[PDB]
Amino acid sequence: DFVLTQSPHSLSVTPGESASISCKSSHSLIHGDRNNYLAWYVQKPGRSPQLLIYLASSRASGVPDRFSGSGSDKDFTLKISRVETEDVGTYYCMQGRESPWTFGQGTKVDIKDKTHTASELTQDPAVSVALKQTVTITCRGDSLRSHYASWYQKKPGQAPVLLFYGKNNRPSGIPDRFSGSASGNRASLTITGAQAEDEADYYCSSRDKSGSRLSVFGGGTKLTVLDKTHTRTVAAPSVFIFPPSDEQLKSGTASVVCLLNNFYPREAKVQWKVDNALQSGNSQESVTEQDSKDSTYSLSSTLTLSKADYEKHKVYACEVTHQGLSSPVTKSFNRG
Amino acid sequence: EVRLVESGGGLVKPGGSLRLSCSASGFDFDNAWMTWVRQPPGKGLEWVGRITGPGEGWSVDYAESVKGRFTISRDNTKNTLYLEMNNVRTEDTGYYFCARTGKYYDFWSGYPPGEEYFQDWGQGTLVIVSSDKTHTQVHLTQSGPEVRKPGTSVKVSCKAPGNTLKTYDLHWVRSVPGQGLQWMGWISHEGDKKVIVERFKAKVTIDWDRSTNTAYLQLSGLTSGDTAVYYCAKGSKHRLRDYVDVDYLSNLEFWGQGTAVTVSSDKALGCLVKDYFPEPVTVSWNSGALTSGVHTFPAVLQSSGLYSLSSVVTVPSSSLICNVNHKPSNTKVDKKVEPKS
Repeated sequence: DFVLTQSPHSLSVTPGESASISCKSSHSLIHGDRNNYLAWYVQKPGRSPQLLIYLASSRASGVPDRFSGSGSDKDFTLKISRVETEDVGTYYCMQGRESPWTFGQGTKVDIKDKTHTASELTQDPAVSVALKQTVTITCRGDSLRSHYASWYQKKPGQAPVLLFYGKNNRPSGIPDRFSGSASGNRASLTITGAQAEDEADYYCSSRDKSGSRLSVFGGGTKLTVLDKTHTRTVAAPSVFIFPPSDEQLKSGTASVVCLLNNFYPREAKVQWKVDNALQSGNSQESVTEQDSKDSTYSLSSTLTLSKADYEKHKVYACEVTHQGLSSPVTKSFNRG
Repeated sequence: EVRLVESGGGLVKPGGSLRLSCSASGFDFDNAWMTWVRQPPGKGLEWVGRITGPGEGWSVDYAESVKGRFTISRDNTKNTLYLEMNNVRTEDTGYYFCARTGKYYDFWSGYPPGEEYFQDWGQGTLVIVSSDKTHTQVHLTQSGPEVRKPGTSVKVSCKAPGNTLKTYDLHWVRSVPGQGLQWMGWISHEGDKKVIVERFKAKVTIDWDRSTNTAYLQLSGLTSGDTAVYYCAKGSKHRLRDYVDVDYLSNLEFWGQGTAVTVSSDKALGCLVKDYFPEPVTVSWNSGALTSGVHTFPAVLQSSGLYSLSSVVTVPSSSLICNVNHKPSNTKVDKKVEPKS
């Protein structure tokens, strides 16, 4: 496929001003007789995605003329003069020339307030560290002279998870790679072990002024992971298949597993044949990481069924459709 | 055990009013402090208010950009929390979470107001304040919000009244939070092309029953990564023949309302560790000796609630004990594998 590049990633401009977003593509988006297949859409939050501009610069019906697109070839631009209130939303660009017609990343647009723009807890937003490395996120404030700070992990569209609070108090379930420290007017949160799932927003919470009944959050910090690839060799898996043990057949369950040992790329489609027929809700999987000894992955596809349903059929199949592999290397089972 | 959910969130005109409801269960709500926290879209969290406990006097403290306008109250009988938003502005638009507030105060040194921290959080309701009517362009209606157990089959409907629009090509687009928009598939109004993206080509099915002007979207094999809102959009195109017609997308004009679907994640042989109550368990091979190609697999939460992870290792064909130890449940499980028939 061929994708787009949407930048700048986010803008916070004053009302009445002008703003501009640029959308860059891999290859061209032009046909004959001077056409440009690219559209601009706004998703004002909650409301459905709204169409503003289509086919390069053509303005849609009902859209105000302050919206206007430009650009050609592979780089386009969209300008909105006299930005007002409900222009808030994530603006996207969509190509219509190359199938499958894909989207962009989106530009979350915000209105600058210029009123009380003094976050009591200072917190720099851009932080990035390499994989399996250490990084420390700091928080500053006048109230930190006599108060601690709590730390929270915020993944978009989910509940924020409390990570650390107080002197040395860490909740259960929360991994122990998170550690909280403080000194002077500063409070820190250090993630010693770098994992990919730690990529999210991070907020520090404490008081505002020394001696105040209120609490205040920081500006937020978007942590970014910098994972590498090691060796990207399209490598075939090694497929086995195991039957449910007889010790498991003296209970009420019976699971069938399928193994894929040390492969690449990550993509692999496993289709179960309960009896030369697919499954509709009884199969789960699990995968390890790059073993750092061969930099390849793994797979463990489990097919859990009740014992009254296991001894029903006689030929299960684990189908492995890969990229390095060409044919469905299938593994079946019997009982003798 | 702690369940926090918010409701009452919708759309209110600027200057109107809306009551938010946060139902709690799983702890002692009578003596627990509660805090409201909001987050505008694409921005940062902001402390809104907090209500104290019984002996603490039920006193409430608000933020400056909220004081006097909003109002927080609690009802310890229904175990619910309310935030009454009056004289609402275009600045109060964003997610609204409720959280069980913690009272941290170091004992031996001893200070005056200490700190407040938030232990458990709710999934968050959304409040939108931007006037409009949202119903003047409802030429495309979809199905109600569905909730499915992980792995079921859900069918999303998309219908125009009677026989409204057709010359536009049907498209399906998913809206993932933070990830942005993502094209899924389409059916040409001529009916000769029904293209689905190679990514969604596994579980998704696109159908168009033209006898009643209704579009379908079948979603089997539901995973926790598909929790998103599904929109159907009909748009124009430009077609010109070659050797086999070729189509070029013009735009996506008429959009649907958006069906929100949520899957409830809350409401060489080897060994297997199945049905153990707390995560996690460690597996060392041959009393900590075998490490060549040891592939211990991570754990997953199965339908029973307990975890179940695999642990295998590649063995040569000439040589033809997994020391598992689950301490947070008092179970020493050393075992050895052997085939039999």
